[PDB]
Amino acid sequence: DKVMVVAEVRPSEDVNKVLSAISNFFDFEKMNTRKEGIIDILVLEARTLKSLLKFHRVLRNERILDSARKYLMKGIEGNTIAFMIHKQAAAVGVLSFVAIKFYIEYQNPKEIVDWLAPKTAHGVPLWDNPVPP
Amino acid sequence: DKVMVVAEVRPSEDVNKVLSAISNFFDFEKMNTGIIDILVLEARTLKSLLKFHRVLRNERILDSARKYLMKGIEGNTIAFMIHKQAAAVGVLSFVAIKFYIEYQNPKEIVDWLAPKTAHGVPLWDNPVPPD
Repeated sequence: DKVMVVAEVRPSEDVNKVLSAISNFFDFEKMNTRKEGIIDILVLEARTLKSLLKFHRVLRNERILDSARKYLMKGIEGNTIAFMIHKQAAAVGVLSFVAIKFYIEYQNPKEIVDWLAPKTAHGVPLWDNPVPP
Repeated sequence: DKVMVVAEVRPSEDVNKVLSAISNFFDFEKMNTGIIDILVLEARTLKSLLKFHRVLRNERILDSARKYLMKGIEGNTIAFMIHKQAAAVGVLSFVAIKFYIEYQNPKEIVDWLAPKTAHGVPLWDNPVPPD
């Protein structure tokens, strides 16, 4: 029941700018770094979906719930949801789906899509569920 | 007549790492700066490419450089690119880092930087072209 974000850091990149871009939407708890040549790979993890509260908030402040529901629904596979957001956009405080990789381990994935990406009527959320248990 | 290097600096990149990348092969005399920054570095003397000149010989890639440099000639300019990440780690690999050289006799630049070779050895060793 954890979330994991993976992102690369090339030699011209500043590991702290990548982590800071991710912090905009993810309050990670753990971090290990791995390599694939001259490229570092960040694997960030958190145990609770609460770690995605800032993600929940941005989808609303940006008014892109419509778009987020399709990307998230499409990203469901089994008991996991996987999606990607634009890295540079993220670096400037903007969330845009498409890189920063997100992986969510949860039994009822659908409850996650509805929690942060509800259907909308004229931009207004048709419902506002609490963070899934 | 000048040497100019242009490189992008994305929000996730460190301008210092990109400047260091270029520093491995070029010594700028001045620099200028959507959500992406464009770094423009330039020099007025060809001595600014002495590091480049040294690396092609040390790593013994003269043949490869001549090919890329010669084809890079258009009119009185020479245009070519090198790999950003490779350059960030000190490696010179020809293609995001763009080189633009203005000079009235471009082939001289090429023969200075990348002499034709026979059996892996430079057939000539010209001095840096004037200016």
